Amino acid sequence: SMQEKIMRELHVKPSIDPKQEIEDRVNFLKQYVKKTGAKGFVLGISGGQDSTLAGRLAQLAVESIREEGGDAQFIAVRLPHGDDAQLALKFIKPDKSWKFDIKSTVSAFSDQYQQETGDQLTDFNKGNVKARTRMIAQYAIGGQEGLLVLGTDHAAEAVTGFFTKYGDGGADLLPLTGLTKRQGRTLLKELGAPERLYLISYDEIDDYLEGKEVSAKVSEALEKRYSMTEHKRQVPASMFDDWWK
Amino acid sequence: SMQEKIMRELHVKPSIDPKQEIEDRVNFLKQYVKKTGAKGFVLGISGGQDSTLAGRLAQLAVESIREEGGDAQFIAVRLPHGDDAQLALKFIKPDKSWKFDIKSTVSAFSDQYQQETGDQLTDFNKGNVKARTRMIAQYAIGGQEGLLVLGTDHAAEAVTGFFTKYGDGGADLLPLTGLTKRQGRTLLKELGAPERLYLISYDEIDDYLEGKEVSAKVSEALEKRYSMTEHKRQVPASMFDDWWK
Ligand SMILES: Nc1ncnc2c1ncn2[C@@H]1O[C@H](COP(=O)(O)OP(=O)(O)OC[C@@H]2O[C@@H]([n+]3cccc(C(=O)O)c3)[C@H](O)[C@H]2O)[C@@H](O)[C@H]1O
Ligand SMILES: Nc1ncnc2c1ncn2[C@@H]1O[C@H](COP(=O)(O)OP(=O)(O)OC[C@H]2O[C@@H]([n+]3cccc(C(=O)O)c3)[C@H](O)[C@H]2O)[C@@H](O)[C@H]1O
Repeated sequence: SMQEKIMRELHVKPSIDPKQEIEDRVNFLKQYVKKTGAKGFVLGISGGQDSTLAGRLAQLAVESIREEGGDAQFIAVRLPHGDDAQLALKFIKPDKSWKFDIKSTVSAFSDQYQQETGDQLTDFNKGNVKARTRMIAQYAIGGQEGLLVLGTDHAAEAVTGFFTKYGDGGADLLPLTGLTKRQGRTLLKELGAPERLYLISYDEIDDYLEGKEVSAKVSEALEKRYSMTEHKRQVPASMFDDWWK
Repeated sequence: SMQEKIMRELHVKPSIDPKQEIEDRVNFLKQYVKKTGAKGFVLGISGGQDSTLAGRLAQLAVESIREEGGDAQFIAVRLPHGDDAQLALKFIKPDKSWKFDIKSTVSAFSDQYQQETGDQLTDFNKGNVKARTRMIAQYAIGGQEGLLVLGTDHAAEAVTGFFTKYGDGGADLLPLTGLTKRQGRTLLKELGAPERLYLISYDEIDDYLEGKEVSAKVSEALEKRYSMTEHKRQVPASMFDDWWK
């Protein structure tokens, strides 16, 4: 069963206890940060469900450590290129709120590309340049502050390879691993998040991930997109690896 | 033995056959391309040993693909920030030779940094932005031209994690994996490279990786640095990973 193997590899459960998932995940963040000796975390907050869930979990993790007598801080940054993000910040309530506007770095790069090359960066290619500029901003803040960069990647986002390689894919740790989009909505409700924040088909993708009976149409499409994106789920390939064969 | 253990995880051979090494690496490049249906490669050339070896190997792979009736090309890019790179291009003889100056993109980033945070990026942190900016440059080109981005990482720098995480460490495939510094120099000599292009120390780092006997001070320093940089050789950390605990 390819569905069983994928389900296994991405760490998806068929059923979850949301309260215990919140606990398990906050504990992972605490634990990783005490192990490494880092000062806390930094995460880009966009207004979307994922970064909202991931940011609230990081504020809870940082607060528990300070309660045990340690030093930890959480920096939430807004990364615009020139309302829900603000709603997300009122809910998360981070220790610090920053902002870094990526419009001038992206422009400078575009102009240079045309100047040097003789071509315009296509929408799709400039789209990835923005995702990668935001990575650099998060790593520059973490670098300056002694913090770890959180990633908002999860299962439904992992099966489809739906993220920019080294853009939002470039992170130090990932608290939402193994969760589906629907399971991620459950946690948010448990956390008492405003509904506006958590509200083939994505719900179809969650069904397959949760081991539910799906249509071969969907199954086959999913299993091919997966093998097609394995490279984004591994470290750069060498002749000593086999997954790409 | 940790010397033995690291040597194996990094794929180093105590003894190599130079000509066979070349053929194996050219064959890896050819084989990856065929499986994925890529059009070719792109790599930043700097004048140093590593980019010079990786680049000469890409060119031979690409010339060999076409002689079999295939479609492939290699673009070598100069990535200045404001003599040997020229000598290198003269030796590699790549299909296409481009250039992208990263100074304006970096100054745009640093300027907005100070403007946003009040503080200025440390020289060290500005240097990691430059490395990450060269990855965006290469990835924009591979995206616009439909090419895979080559990486220069090899065993002599993986042990020390002597690279920028998502900067020069961000690549699609790595043809120099498992080679030590002097071993790479030996490949360049087989290929007939001009001597100026290749002319803890590296000798001690290489002796350790090649399994030669070295002083306790060397093993202690390398094994410590190796442990603290494991995150650079692994996929982002999650609660289902044991390597970090
Ligand atoms: N098989 C192969 N082996 C090794 N490397 C391979 C490769 N195939 C492509 N590549 C490389 O990977 C590339 C394509 O990947 P990438 O640059 O990521 O680009 P791409 O697949 O074009 O996807 C970037 C994006 O992911 C989505 N996105 C981005 C950011 C966030 C979210 C979200 O939902 O949060 C979604 C979206 O559809 C889009 O804007 C290449 O140009 C290439 O150099
Ligand atoms: N334990 C941990 N678990 C998960 N993630 C962790 C972490 N420890 C650090 N990190 C993270 O990774 C970071 C450090 O990695 P990174 O950003 O690469 O930075 P860092 O290791 O300081 O790299 C700067 C450099 O890499 C080297 N480099 C780069 C380019 C060229 C050359 C040259 O000399 O020509 C050398 C060299 O040692 C140096 O100049 C942190 O800011 C943090 O975000």
